[PDB]
Amino acid sequence: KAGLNNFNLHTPTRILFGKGAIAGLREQIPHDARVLITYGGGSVKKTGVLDQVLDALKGMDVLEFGGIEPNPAYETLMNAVKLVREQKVTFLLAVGGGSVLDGTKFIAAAANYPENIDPWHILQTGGKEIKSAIPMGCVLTLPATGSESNAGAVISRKTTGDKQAFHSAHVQPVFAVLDPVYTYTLPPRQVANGVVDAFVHTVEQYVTKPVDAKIHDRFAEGILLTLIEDGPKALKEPENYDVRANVMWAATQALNGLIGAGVPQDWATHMLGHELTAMHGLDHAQTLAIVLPALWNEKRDTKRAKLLQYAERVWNITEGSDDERIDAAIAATRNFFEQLGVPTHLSDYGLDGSSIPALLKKLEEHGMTQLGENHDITLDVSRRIYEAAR
Amino acid sequence: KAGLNNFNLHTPTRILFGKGAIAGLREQIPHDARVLITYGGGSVKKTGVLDQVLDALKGMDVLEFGGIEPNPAYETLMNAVKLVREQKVTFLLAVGGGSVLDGTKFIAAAANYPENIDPWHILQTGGKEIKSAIPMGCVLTLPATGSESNAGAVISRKTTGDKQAFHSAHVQPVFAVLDPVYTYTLPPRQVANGVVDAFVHTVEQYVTKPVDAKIHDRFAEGILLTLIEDGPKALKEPENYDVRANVMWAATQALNGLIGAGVPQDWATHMLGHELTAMHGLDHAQTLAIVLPALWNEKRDTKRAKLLQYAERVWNITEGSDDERIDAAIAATRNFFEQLGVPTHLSDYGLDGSSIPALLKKLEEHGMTQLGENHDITLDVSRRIYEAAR
Ligand SMILES: NC(=O)C1=CN([C@@H]2O[C@H](COP(=O)(O)OP(=O)(O)OC[C@H]3O[C@@H](n4cnc5c(N)ncnc54)[C@H](OP(=O)(O)O)[C@@H]3O)[C@@H](O)[C@H]2O)[C@@H](O)[C@@H](O)C1
Ligand SMILES: NC(=O)C1=CN([C@@H]2O[C@H](COP(=O)(O)OP(=O)(O)OC[C@H]3O[C@@H](n4cnc5c(N)ncnc54)[C@H](OP(=O)(O)O)[C@@H]3O)[C@@H](O)[C@H]2O)[C@@H](O)[C@@H](O)C1
Ligand SMILES: [Zn+2]
Repeated sequence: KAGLNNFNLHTPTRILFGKGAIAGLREQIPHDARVLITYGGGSVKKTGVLDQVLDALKGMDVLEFGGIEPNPAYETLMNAVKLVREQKVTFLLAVGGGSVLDGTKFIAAAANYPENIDPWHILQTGGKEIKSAIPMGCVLTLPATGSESNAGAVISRKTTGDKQAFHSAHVQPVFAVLDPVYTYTLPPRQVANGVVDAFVHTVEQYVTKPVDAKIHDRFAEGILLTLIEDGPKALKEPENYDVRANVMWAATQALNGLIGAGVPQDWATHMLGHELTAMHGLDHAQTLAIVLPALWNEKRDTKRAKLLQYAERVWNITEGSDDERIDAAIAATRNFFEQLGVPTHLSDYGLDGSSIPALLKKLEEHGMTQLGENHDITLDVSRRIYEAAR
Repeated sequence: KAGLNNFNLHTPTRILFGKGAIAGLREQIPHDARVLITYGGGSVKKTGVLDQVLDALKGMDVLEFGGIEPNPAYETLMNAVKLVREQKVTFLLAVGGGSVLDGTKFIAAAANYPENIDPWHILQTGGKEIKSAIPMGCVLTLPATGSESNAGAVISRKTTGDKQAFHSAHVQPVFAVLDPVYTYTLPPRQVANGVVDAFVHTVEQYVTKPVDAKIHDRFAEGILLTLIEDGPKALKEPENYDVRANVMWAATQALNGLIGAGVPQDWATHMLGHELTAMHGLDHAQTLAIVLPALWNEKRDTKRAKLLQYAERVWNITEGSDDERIDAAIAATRNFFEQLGVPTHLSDYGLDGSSIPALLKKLEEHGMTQLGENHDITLDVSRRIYEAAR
């Protein structure tokens, strides 16, 4: 096994966790700040969560911007960038799921970006030239992405069919309110999506090259084990507080930097999946459920050791040849996704694979030609993975 | 099974981890600052670490203060506090173990304390009235306490036989340099002490009362499993980087706030142990190895469920009655400490238990009369625990 690489870990986001944790929200925002509350397509109005937020900040200088959609659009967000500049917003409060949080991270950085440069430049450069951003916090209504306490975001330009990520410490939220009760109203589709996303985030940082990082491994395995136990329960028992709190906390811990610090990371499943969302409109987690089992089969030898550890530690699979244990672990993973209600073949979404050449052209356009922890997933390999996922 | 309590988790310490991670040190400290490098009895001069730190901060306005011995003494630290006030120090850099870091946390707070109040008041109030402190960073040479990325400190006043803790967010280090290579020089005694302290920190937050916090449980179990595997290897292979890296990271993750957030915590072993260090001079971890097995036997009824989970998850103990399993778990724990070279009976250290009445007087003086997660360890229970530890 290889060793940990040197790392620099900073996890500054203050977490306010639990039932009624919104009581601590007002405290976190500077009293003289001009706050823009961002939110999504309207679920927060129906549930009363937006009203709770507005009441927490009663008397403060508050504006609202609604309409940030799943796979948040540059086209949507430029409206808020204009508003933020013209109204001199000095603090952003994101209320919703990962799309709302990510859209708000983009607004935060875009507002301070050089005036004469199209802020889509952030996505073309992965956020490396971001020098500052408007501070933000969040109230998370959907556990999936860990965006509440990480420095990443995924923004789409819908006109041209691009879905790309950026990263910058400047868009790391100052705080996050995590109240499991706010997740009770999630449609099961989204509950399942969130369990899958947290699961896949974990394996992107854990089912990789073997490194003797025992805490990282145990923590990753712990998240996976918890999602397998309580994920399905969150569908059967939607208002079980303990179950929903376990899922919410698992999703946070899957991508705040801790389990990936100094260890090789894959992300190929994510990169391949992004193109499926961009071209075909599939939910982010749906694309991962399709790509992951096909990718793991294709990459079963570079990933042999960690697939075998995963098989044993997460699924209690120990018997047979390495090939048999890996087949069984992949099958168990596919079944887990399917049983959550997340199908794992392109044909389940009415896609026959004729779009694969077009997806590869988009991968190439986006510089996704040497994917994976070994930088060995070329366009011919990506073609084979997509083909296997039909 | 009970539920998670609401919590407020903030872990702001930047971690610079790995071989030669001191190359990131200079960047962290403000150029304009007047830095006081604090250190211990002299090992840092002998090894070469203090020179690496001075080399890293070459040209900057630095001062030095050595002499902070294990169980950092109020008398010594007040000499540092006077130096900090006279020289207008604006930043502290602790280079050493937990005693050095903790002593520096006290210097940081006591220096800003009201001039006409004895800053030992900090320990009388547990740090509750601390309004500010001089910012600090650290370079850790001994993994044990997790003090590098927590807001706690334990100071001794040798004059009056006191060893007491304070807590304040103001003494949380801005950064911590964690280079496993610096731990290679640790005497076996201190390697063992660190493994034990990390182990006990974890069980203080985990072997309590059953709460359905699955991530907390898996993470705590993960630290414990890792310390059992690689702790003995750190003695046998002192220069094995991967092994030393696993132990160092485990100790960090054992007390940064993560695994204890919203869950019941015990700390009774620590409170009873502090009085053994103050009275008899035992290393902190030696006092924990003595007290823990005795306390668990005494509290086997209230701790039943988590002792059984501990037994299964950490020691693979599944067969037999509940009492047989608990006995085997306690026995396994005791053996583990002993095989690290840390005896678990007072008589192993030449203490016959005649000091127990005097220990109870000190516990009473310090308000340690209703200890444990159920606040039910009274002085007569503490007597019973000490007596069983003979
Ligand atoms: N920042 C990051 O590090 C990452 C972000 N990712 C990105 O995150 C986005 C997905 O975020 P999610 O949190 O999964 O979901 P969305 O925010 O899109 O929301 C999905 C739907 O759920 C609904 N919803 C959210 N909270 C609800 C509530 N409690 N009650 C009822 N409905 C609720 C939303 O409905 P509304 O828009 O009406 O609010 C939305 O349709 C995708 O765009 C994905 O690419 C991922 O790529 C991830 O891998 C990495
Ligand atoms: N801040 C906190 O959260 C807590 C701190 N605790 C407190 O922490 C203190 C113990 O700290 P540790 O890190 O275990 O050890 P110390 O700092 O006292 O040092 C012990 C000896 O180790 C030696 N040492 C440290 N780094 C070395 C190196 N790498 N090479 C060779 N020798 C080295 C030290 O020798 P020197 O003084 O010459 O430097 C010391 O004698 C005790 O006073 C304890 O009460 C604990 O109570 C803990 O439970 C919680
Ligand atoms: Zn301790």
